[PDB]
Amino acid sequence: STIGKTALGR
Amino acid sequence: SLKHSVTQYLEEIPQQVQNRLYTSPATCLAIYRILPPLAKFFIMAMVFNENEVPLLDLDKWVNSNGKLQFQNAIKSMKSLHLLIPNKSSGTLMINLNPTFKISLRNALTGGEVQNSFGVVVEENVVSLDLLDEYSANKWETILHFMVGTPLAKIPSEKVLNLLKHSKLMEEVNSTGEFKITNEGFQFLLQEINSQLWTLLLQYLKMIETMDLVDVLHFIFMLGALEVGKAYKILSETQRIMLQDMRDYGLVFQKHSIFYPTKLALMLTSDTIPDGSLIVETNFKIYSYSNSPLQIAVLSLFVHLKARFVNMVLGQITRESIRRALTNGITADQIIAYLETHAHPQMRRLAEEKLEKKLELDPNCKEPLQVLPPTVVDQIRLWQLELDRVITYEGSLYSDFETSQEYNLLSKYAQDIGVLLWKDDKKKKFFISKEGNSQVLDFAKR
Amino acid sequence: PADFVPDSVSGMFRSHDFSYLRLRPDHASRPLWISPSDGRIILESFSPLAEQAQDFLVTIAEPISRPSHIHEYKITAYSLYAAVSVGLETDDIISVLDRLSKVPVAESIINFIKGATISYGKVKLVIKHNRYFVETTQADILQMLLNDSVIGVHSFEIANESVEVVKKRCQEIDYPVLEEYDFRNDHRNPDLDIDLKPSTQIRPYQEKSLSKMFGNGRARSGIIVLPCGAGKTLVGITAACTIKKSVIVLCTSSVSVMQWRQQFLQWCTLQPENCAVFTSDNKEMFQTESGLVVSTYSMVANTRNRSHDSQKVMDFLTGREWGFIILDEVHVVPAAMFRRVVSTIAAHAKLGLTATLVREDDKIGDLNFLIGPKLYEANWMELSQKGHIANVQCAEVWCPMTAEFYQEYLRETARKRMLLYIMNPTKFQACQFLIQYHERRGDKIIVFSDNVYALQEYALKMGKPFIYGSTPQ
Amino acid sequence: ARARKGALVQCDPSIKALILQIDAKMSDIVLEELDDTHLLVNPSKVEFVKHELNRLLSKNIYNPM
Ligand SMILES: Nc1ncnc2c1ncn2[C@@H]1O[C@H](COP(=O)(O)OP(=O)(O)O)[C@@H](O)[C@H]1O
Ligand code: BEF
Repeated sequence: STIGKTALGR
Repeated sequence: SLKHSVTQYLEEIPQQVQNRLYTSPATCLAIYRILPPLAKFFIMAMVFNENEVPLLDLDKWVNSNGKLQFQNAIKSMKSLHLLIPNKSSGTLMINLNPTFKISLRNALTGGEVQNSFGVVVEENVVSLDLLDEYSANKWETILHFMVGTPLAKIPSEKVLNLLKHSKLMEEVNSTGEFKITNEGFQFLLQEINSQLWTLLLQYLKMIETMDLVDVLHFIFMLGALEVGKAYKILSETQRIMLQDMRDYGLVFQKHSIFYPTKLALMLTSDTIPDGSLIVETNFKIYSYSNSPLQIAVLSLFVHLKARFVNMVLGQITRESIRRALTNGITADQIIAYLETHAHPQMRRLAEEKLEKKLELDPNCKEPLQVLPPTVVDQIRLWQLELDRVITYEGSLYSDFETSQEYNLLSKYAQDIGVLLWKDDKKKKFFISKEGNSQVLDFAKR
Repeated sequence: PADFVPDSVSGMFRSHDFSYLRLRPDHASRPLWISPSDGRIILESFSPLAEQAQDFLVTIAEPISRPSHIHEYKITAYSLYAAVSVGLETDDIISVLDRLSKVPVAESIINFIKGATISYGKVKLVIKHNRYFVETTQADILQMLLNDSVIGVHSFEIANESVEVVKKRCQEIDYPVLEEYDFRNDHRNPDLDIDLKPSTQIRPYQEKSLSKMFGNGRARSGIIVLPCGAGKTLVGITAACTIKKSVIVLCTSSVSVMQWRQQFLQWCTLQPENCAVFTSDNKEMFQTESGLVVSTYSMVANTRNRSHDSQKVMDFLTGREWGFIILDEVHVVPAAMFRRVVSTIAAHAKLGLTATLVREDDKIGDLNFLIGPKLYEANWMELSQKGHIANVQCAEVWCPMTAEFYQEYLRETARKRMLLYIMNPTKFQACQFLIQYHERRGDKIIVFSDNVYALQEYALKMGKPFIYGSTPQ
Repeated sequence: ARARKGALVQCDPSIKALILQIDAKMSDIVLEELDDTHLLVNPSKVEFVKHELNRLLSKNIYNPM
C-alpha cells in the first residue's frame, strides 16, 4: 500500500 | 503492560512509604505476585531463613543462558526496596526487608494477620443473579457515558470528576459536551484488567490529603477477597473509599456488609467471540455482537444502518471516519480495533491467500492481513485529507541589516528547535509562537 | 413489536431497530436475515445452505451488493415480477423464506410477496401472419380488456404499433402478459435444422440460464445477465438451435455484427448459405425458406430516411414472421427510438443478452413489458474463481495535476476544464511508464479514451495505432 | 530586526493555488508569499481559509447521499 510515499511525476 | 503499569506506580513511591506499605500481609501477598518469576524464586528462598546471603550465591543459581533475566529480576526487586543491599567485611551482602519478611511469613504460615484479608459474615448472596448483574451494569454505565452514547442514568460526580480530570473524555463548558480522545479509544481498546487499572491508578493520583498506603491496603486486599461471599466491616479512610469504589462496579452493597464482585477478583491476576465483525470491500460492517457497549464504540467511526438481535450491520463512510478523527482517534487504532475484532471467516480466507502466495513463491513471507487493504488505505488517505492544510502560529523575521545577523538569529532558532522556515536569499525566517520570546531575548543580547 | 423494551443505543437506529422480534433456536444454521421494512436480505455465504439460497435469492430478489462473505439482496416489485413467471407461486416463496430465515418473516414482507405473486398467468399475446391477437383462455377477461380505457377462448386483434401500450397497461391492471412459445407445435413457420456440433462444451452456468428459459418446455421471453466474456454468444446460439426457427439478431456495432456471424458459424452447424449479415457494407438477404439475419439497431430502428438498397431488406424483415430475436446489449433497447424495433419486428420469442443491465435514466424498468422479465443472473467472482473469466487487479492512479496546469483549471469553464485535466503531462508520463512496463511483461494493452483529441495526441506521441468513430469498418 | 505575527501555511501547489484564489476574492487572506510551499496568512483568516477550502474541495469528492 503506497500511501506515504512521495507522489509520482517527472 | 498490566504488571508493568502497576509496578511502575509502585516504584515512584518514596522509600519511607514503601516500608509502611508492607505492614499488612494482604498487600505483601499481592506485590509478591507481580515480580518476575526469578524475583519470586529468590524472595521465597530468603523469606524462611533469618540470615544474610551474599549476592554471588544468588548469581550461582542462574545458568549461563538465563544470565540476562538475573539483571531485570534484581533491578525490579531493588527498585521497590524489598531487597536491602548491606555491604560489610568487604562483601556486598544482601538481605530481605524485615517488614516484608514477617508479613510474608505470617501469610504463608497462618500467623496473626490483623484481619488483612478481612472477615466473613457467612451470609452469602447469589453471584450470578446479582453480583454479575450489578457490576456489569455499573461498569456498563461508566463505559456508555464514556463512549458518548445517550444513556438515562448518568454516573455520580465522583467518577465523572475523575473522568474529566484524567486525559480520558476531554470536556469544555463552551462546547457543553464531552468527547473521547486519543487515549480514550486506547482505553476502550484495553482488556478489562487494564481498563480497571487505569481508573484505579488515576484515582490514586487524584486524591489529596486519606493516606496513599490505605488506598493500596484496600485495592490489593480487595484482590484477596473471593466473590460470592460476605465480609463484615477497617480504616476510616477505607469507608469513604469503599463507597467511592462502589461507583466503579467493584463492590456491591445492599445499603454493614460489602460484597466484592467479578471485577474485584479480575484485578489481582489474569482471568464465536462477541464483538467479531466482518468488513467487506464495499466498506460495509457486520458485527456479530449483542451488547450496547460494543455497538456504542462502533458508532464512534461507523454509520450504523440497522440492528438485529444477533448482529449489527452498518457502513463505513467518510463522515464517520472524519467524526472519529476530529475527536483525536488515530487511524492506526481504528485498524487495530478492526483487526483484533475480526471474524474467523476473514482470518481463514486471509490464511488461504497467504498460502497461495507462498505456494507460488515461498521466498518472501507477506504479512497476514485479515481485512482487505483497500479499507486501510482509504482510512489513511482520509487522515491525510485532514492533514492537508498545515498552519503554525508564529512570527516572521525580516529586514536584517547584515547576513551575519540573519544567520545568527536563524541558526539559534534552529538550535533550540523553534525554526519552521527560512530563506537565505530573502534573509527571512519564521519561528513558532512558542519560541518567540527566546529569539527576541537572544536578539537583544 | 409488543412489550419490547428499547435499548439505550436504540436511538442510533432511526426506526430501523429490528430487535422487537426474537431469534429462532436454529440461528446458527439458517443463513438469512430479513429486514421487515426495507425488504433487504443479508445472506451468510460461509454457512450451510448458502448455495441452496444463492440461486433462490437471485430469482425473487435483485442483488444489491455481493462482496466476498456477506451478500445483500433486496426484494422489489420487479424482482417478484421476474420470479412469478417461472412456475413459482406465493406459497413456495413464503415457505422457503421462512425456512431460510434466522428471524421470523414479518407480516409486512409477507404482504408484499402476496400482492405481486398472484398476477401471473391469465393473458397471452399471440402472433399470426404478422397480426397480433390478445388471446385469453377465459371469457371473463373480455369484460376487463375490452372495457379498459386504454385498450382500443375469445381472441381479438390489436394494432401492431399499440403493443407497447397494452403490455404496459396490462402491468397496471391485475394481469400482466407472458410471451411463451410452443415451438414444438408450431408448423406454419418453416423450420431450420441447425444444432450444436459435438465439439461444443456447454458450461454449467450457460445450461442453468437456458434451463430458466426452457424449464417448462415452452420458450420464455426474458433477459439473461452474464459477466463480460462469460459466453453470452453461445447462450443465444443454443437458444436458436433448440427452438429451430428463423431467427434475427440485433447488435449495436458493425464489428460486433461481424463477430456474431463468425461465432454462429464456428460453434454450431449453421450453413453459411442461410446466413445474411445486414450491415452498412452488404445488404443481401437469404432467399432460402428459413435463414438467419444478424443486423444492428441503427440499420433496423431508422424511421425517416432509408435508401433504396436498404428499403427492400427492411420490407423483407417485416414481411416474414420471425421465430426468435436476440437483442445483444439489451441495455440500449429502452432508448427513445431503439425500442421501436421490438414492436415492428414480429416474433414469438425475445431474448436479451447483456453483461450490464443499468442506465442513468429510469428507462431500465421498461424492459419488463418490452421483452419480459429477467430469467437468470450470474455472479462475477464465482465465475472468476472457477476459471471461466480472468482475475483483474483494479487500480486507480492519482496523477497530481502539475502547478502550471492546475491554475488554469480554476478559471476555466466546465466544458473546457475537461480537456484541461485530461492532458496534464503527469498523465502522459504515467501512461508511458505503465505501457513500457507491461509491454516488457509481454502483455497486450488497450488504452481507452472517450475524448478523441487526447486519443490522437497520445497515439501520435507514442507511435501506436488508434481507432475512433470516423474509422471505416 | 523586525517581527511580524501571522500564520505560516505549509501546503502543496494545488492548495497554494486555491488559497490564492480565496485571497483574490478576499484580499486580507494572504499577507506574503514565502515560497512555492509556504504562505504567510492573516491569523483571523486561518480558521476561515481552512474551513472554506474544505467546502471547495467537497465538489471533487463524490459523497453518496
Ligand atoms: N463454452 C465455451 N467454450 C469455449 N469458448 C467459450 C465458451 N463460452 C465462451 N467462450 C469464449 O468466451 C469469449 C467471449 O465470448 P462472448 O460470447 O463474446 O462473450 P460476451 O458476449 O458475454 O462478452 C470468446 O472467446 C468465446 O469463444
Ligand atoms: F463483452 Be461481452 F459482449 F459482455
